[PDB]
Amino acid sequence: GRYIGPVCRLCRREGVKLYLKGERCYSPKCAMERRPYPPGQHGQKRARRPSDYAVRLREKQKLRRIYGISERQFRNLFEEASKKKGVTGSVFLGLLESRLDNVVYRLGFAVSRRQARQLVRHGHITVNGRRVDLPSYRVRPGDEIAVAEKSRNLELIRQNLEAMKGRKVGPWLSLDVEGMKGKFLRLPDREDLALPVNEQLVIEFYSR
Amino acid sequence: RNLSALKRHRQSLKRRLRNKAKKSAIKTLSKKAIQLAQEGKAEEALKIMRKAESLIDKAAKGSTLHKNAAARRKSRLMRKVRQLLEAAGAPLIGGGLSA
Amino acid sequence: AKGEFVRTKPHVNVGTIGHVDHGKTTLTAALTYVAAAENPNVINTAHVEYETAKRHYSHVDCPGHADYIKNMITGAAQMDGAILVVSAADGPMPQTREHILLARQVGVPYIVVFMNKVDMVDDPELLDLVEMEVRDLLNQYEFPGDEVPVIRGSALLALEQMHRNPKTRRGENEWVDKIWELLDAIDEYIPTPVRDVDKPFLMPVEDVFTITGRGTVATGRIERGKVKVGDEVEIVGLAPETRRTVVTGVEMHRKTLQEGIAGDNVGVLLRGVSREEVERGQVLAKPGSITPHTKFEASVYVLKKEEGGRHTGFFSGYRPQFYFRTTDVTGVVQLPPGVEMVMPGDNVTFTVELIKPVALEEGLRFAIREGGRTVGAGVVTKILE
Amino acid sequence: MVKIRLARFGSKHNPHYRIVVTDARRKRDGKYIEKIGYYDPRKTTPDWLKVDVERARYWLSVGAQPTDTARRLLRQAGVFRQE
RNA sequence: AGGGGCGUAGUUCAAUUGGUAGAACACCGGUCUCCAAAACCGGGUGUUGGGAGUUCGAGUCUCUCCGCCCCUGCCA
RNA sequence: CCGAGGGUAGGGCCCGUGACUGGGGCGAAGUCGUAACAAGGUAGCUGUACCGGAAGGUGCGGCUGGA
RNA sequence: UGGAGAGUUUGAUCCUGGCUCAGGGUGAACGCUGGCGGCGUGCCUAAGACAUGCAAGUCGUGCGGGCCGCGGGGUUUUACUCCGUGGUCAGCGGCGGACGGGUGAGUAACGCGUGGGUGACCUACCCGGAAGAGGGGGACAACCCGGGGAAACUCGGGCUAAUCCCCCAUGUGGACCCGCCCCUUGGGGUGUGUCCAAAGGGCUUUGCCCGCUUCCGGAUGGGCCCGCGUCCCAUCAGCUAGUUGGUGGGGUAAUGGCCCACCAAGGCGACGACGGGUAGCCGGUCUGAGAGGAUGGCCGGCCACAGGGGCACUGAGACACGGGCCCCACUCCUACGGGAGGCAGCAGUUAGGAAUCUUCCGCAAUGGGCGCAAGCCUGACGGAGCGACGCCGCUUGGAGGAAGAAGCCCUUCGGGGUGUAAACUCCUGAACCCGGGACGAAACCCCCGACGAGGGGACUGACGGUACCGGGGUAAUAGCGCCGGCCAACUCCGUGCCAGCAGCCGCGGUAAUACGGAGGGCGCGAGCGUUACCCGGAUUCACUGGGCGUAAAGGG
Ligand SMILES: C/C=C\C=C\[C@@H]1O[C@](O)([C@H](CC)C(=O)NC/C=C/C=C(\C)[C@@H](OC)[C@@H](C)[C@@H]2O[C@H](/C=C/C=C/C=C(\C)C(=O)c3c(O)cc[nH]c3=O)[C@H](O)[C@@H]2O)[C@H](O)[C@H](O)C1(C)C
Ligand SMILES: Nc1nc2c(ncn2[C@@H]2O[C@H](COP(=O)(O)OP(=O)(O)O)[C@@H](O)[C@H]2O)c(=O)[nH]1
Repeated sequence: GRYIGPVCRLCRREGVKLYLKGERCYSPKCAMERRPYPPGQHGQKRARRPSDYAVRLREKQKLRRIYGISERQFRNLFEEASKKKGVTGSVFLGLLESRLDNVVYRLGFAVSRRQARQLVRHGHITVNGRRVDLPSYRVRPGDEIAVAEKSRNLELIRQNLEAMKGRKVGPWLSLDVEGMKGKFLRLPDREDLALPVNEQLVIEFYSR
Repeated sequence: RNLSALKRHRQSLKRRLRNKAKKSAIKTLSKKAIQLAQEGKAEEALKIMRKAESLIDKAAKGSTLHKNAAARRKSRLMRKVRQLLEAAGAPLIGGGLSA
Repeated sequence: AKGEFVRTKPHVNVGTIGHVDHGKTTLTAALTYVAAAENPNVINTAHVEYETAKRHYSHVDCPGHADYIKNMITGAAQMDGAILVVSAADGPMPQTREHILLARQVGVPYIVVFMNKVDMVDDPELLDLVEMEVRDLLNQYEFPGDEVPVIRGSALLALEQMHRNPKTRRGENEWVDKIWELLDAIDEYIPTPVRDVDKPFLMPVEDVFTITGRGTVATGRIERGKVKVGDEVEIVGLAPETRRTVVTGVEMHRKTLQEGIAGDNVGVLLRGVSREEVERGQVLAKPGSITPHTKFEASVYVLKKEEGGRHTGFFSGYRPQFYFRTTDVTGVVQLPPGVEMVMPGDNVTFTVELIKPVALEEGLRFAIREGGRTVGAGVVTKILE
Repeated sequence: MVKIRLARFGSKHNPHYRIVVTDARRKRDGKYIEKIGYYDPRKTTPDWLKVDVERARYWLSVGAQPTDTARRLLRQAGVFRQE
């Protein structure tokens, strides 16, 4: 179930800095900022020209690890992302952004991704009226994500909701900071998502 | 230890006897009819074949022969008899046949 | 065509003993015919039953005889009182001796006696001698042989006089009567124990059967708590691992039971289980209660030669057999250093490693035998594995 | 004879019958002469009972005994109203 | 559950007058070699199935116990 | 009259099995030789025929995938 | 809107070619591990044998009784109990037990698929139409009595009722022979002769409701027949006497050698007859770029079977799963002369097996049979149970937290790694607790309106005190494979061609990223591996899409 374990252990390995912890992973010590190398006993020696396979693996893991989505879903959602008319490149990336908890994280609310999930698994999060608790819930157009009321007074929801004053949300989401709402104006775009991932490879890895 | 479907059996045997007789009749009564039809009894022949043609449609009333079954038995009778009486006969007293 | 069983009278089960042939088995037959008059309406241990107008009795008639000891034990390990049978011909017989020292090896409180084959060669001193022999023997094994009900009354006589007619009340037979003498010598003097029902559940398994059109049935002597139709249970002990099942049958002497309580020898039809999966020895308990183990330290006392046991003692590495609830599993013996010298009548503690998983729970006594002779008994202390 | 019954479709605890004309002898969920409608008994949607008047009526006019409850729905659909 | 068998080196087998248990071929160990095979020296390498009993001494003679084979057992 | 089945008798197909026997495949370090690969020490291969512990040899004809 | 290739023959190379791997799939089983839920799904083998209970009945508004509880004495009391009347046992009579449910044994075949034919037919109940329903007679049960009998039950005498049976009439019409006409395989009209109908039951009573009879038509469901399609062996090549056709018969709802006499000698076969093997067919399912290949379990349609086997009776329909007759084998009862059964219906047992579930609750819904109706029956069905068997959703926490505790492992003894991982700080609240708590159920039926239309009224929930909702609320499981190359992942020690690994190539003979353990890593996660089988890759049976001088392959 959703990994759970040494994550700023993958900020490493994938060698492409990751902030799955948020605050710290954002500090002068993303773990990455002290060891730009993979873990293990070796981790700092010549590296064989990674095979054509390896690259794709790493590209995929880069992405999948970047959400916490466990393979099964990851790869599953991928297939849906295939039949759907269009470029799998956009689509998929888009269908990865439609992930409730994700958006949660995408719209402040939670410092990081792994945290945004729990907010969902406890009710704290709410949609177009009625609340929801499935991290897999897929957001659709014109739907706002609101915090619950019992929470609004919680020490956490505060500080986290504060970091919004000043900072602007992604070009496909709004935000009633005082009224914790913000809608999902439209599926995000390749460019809007500045992710250290080369989707086109992650795609090739599922061909074989 | 049992079930009451036996009602259907006893019953079975009963009417299995009812048309068993109605049937054997039509037969023994059809034969004699023609068994004369070649002799030349004309009049008497059409007499029996007339009783024959009755007993056939009769059985046709219940679950014994029903429709066409009876109609066939008749056609062959009103056939054999006739086809016979033309071997020197001429249909006396208008029996069931119609010339 | 089955017919329920309904409670009224308390319940205490018992069985016969005494040297082979003497008088049991045939006598056991009698006791049934008798309490069958004015109630109710109308090689291998044989459970049967019968009830006095005062109490409910479950009767176990171990075939006796030598060779048949392991099987014998599991019998007097479940009965509250033994009917020591003796014939008014031969007297205190060897097996009558062995079916005695055992009783004291299993606790068995109080032992009613009974002189059988009475209608044979009268003799002044004899009938008054035999009864003297016995008691002189019961105290020879520390029993209340002096205050023991010694009824006389050759039972076959009772039987064949009840075979002519299945109906006869008390007094009407100078031969029946001599039966009720035992049916009142037992009714009285033989207590009625207290089986903890507040406790979980447990039931050693005696025999296992397969009732056609139903499945496997396991008969045993309830230990603690109780069990009614539809209760889950763990078959702890012996085999791969503790399997689980839902009791779907409980019957007392072939009569539907509603919730057999402790001290009730009932047959439990388990849901979805094969006769190969259920062995003797193992246990039926409350799911979560007890666990299979093979390494344990037990406080043991090794009998003295004069007390029956060994007379040469032993060292570490000796492999005797161990008796728990209803079976005999073998075990390797390992001593806590320097304890190497373990002689007779000594009292110490070491560790055993059984070659077969068994339901052990600390607080459970057992019994070490070997070469035909209880070498010593003890109790489970800490459990290693 | 030829009835106008309800055939059960949809998943467990989620029934969805299909108003249909079938020989009274067929399995209720087996092959049928002609569907003329559906009915969601739990509504869960504005449209939970549509029927095909033109056909419902035709069958009734050639001998198609409806079900106690099947009839109730043709009724509610407005098949027997004559004005 | 109860009877009766059967269990010795690595295998097939000999000692059953109660007396450290050998016989053959194997394998093991050295030497030569990379390492073997071969050759040459050198070796019983065994839980006598376990554990106890009697006995001065048990493969043998008692009992019990493990596995296996055979026979008879076994409806709450 | 027909007729399930039973009975006598004799055929066909297939399967299992049989003292003994034929060759076959496989199997670290057995025995005999030396046919072939370099005119492989008699160019090789070949159909057939006779012969020989064994490879094989010789006859007749053929091939070059030999000089 | 759709196609990826790698390892392996050599000192090396190119080609040919086989083997092998990476991808999906499954009614799965086996290993380690296993928390929740939903939806699916679960004897693939012995079509082996089966305890026990239940799987089909219902109408008294068809008819006469038995018996019991009650109008309450028939006369005046227990005389002729006539009957009032709700019931309950069986009989009579009707409709249903031929559908639903099970299984895949048989079958290579018009069995199935697909398209048609029937001037060669049938169809209970249900619609629309026409015409009827007049007289009469009679039996057998039930019951009374007698008899044999272990029983299952049976024989005999005699009452009695009907919508049971039969006779006459009626003849809208229908059936049949012969004639005529239309039409064309037996269809439609017509004339003379002959032949054929029928039942009453309840009411709220010259009228309704339910029945009945005859014909015509509608529906639906069928029978039969025909073209094309439908596996392996040709080391199987010839097969055929009811055989192929005819005529006249019997038979049937109907065609037909389906069956029968008589007659004629035919029919079929390399376009694969006959025979042997295997197998139920299909919609579809898996795989594939596609063409194909494989398959036919769940669900849906058709077929066939009901311990093995033969036959018929009733009937609209069966040669009949829980009907019958008989043989057989097996198992059981027996008062030894005769009786009994057939889970491939649902649960369950045992056997076989690598392996496949509860003797569950409810007719509340849907569907069915019978009833005017109330309603009764219904292991069809609606649910519940068990099993990670599969899919899908969810959990084991989140945010802080050290140039970095300990322990374990490496080390060029500086240190490096496991690792923000822990500890530690706050923060949320799976479970559990208390309260509340469904939808699925609206008509049958009743009342106003005519028992029509339309409006209103009442009863009814197995799953369940479940889902779900409100409040309260504890940091709360992790495993399995792999890390030489293919293929993501490397070091130390142990061992020393041993022990062992191994899908292919191959690893081990004293410095082994390959054996075994550890640290570390990679992958996937309530799972993860393994075995078996199908497709792919395999343009490796090549239609799409290959070949034959020397690689297999040109026939003398
Ligand atoms: C013994 C077999 C199975 C036991 C099973 C279990 O035992 C128990 O664990 C039991 C718990 C205490 C147990 O451990 N039993 C295990 C033991 C228990 C021992 C207890 C009590 C004693 O006390 C020291 C007790 C007998 C004591 O001995 C004395 C007798 C001495 C006799 C000497 C022999 C003499 C003359 C003789 O002629 C003789 C002979 O008899 C046999 C052979 N050849 C002879 O020549 C006296 O009678 C005393 O009373 C439980 O009861 C369990 O529930 C169980 C029944 C399952
Ligand atoms: N006359 C008589 N015979 C008896 C009596 N008890 C037993 N028997 C007979 O003697 C033998 C007893 O053996 P059994 O009943 O088996 O006793 P068990 O062997 O001790 O169980 C049998 O033959 C019995 O019939 C008795 O009291 N009187």
